[PDB]
Amino acid sequence: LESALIGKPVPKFRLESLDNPGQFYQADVLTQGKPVLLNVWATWCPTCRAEHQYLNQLSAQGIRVVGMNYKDDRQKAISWLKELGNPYALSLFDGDGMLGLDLGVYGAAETFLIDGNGIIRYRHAGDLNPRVWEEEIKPLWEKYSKEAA
Repeated sequence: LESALIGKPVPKFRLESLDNPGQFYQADVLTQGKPVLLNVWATWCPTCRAEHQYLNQLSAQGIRVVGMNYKDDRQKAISWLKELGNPYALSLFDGDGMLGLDLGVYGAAETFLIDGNGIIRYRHAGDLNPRVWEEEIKPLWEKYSKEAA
């Protein structure tokens, strides 16, 4: 559904890396100077596995994706990435769902488009498929990719 975060900066946070125990990241990691997709997922989310293959494809095309493991189990999450492939430039462990709370997600299966300056530009509640990418996100991704080049 709608998001009140459109046009606003990413919420402050300090989360641990999923595959790098003890390494912590903050909102600055989402200000890469280039647009980035923030994908919320979990091993218990059916739509998440479905869309995973498509994420691998976009990632292989240069689309920068940051993964946010939501209220999940690190081992299952890591095992999941080792089996299906890892498309994420970085993986954050939102074990308590605190970042998810500030982001206002309705659950797993959610993607946010963030511009080079860390501003949330779009929120898609649902699985990411070619239709959604083509018609709804791609046009924005291209705009902010150019307005950063």
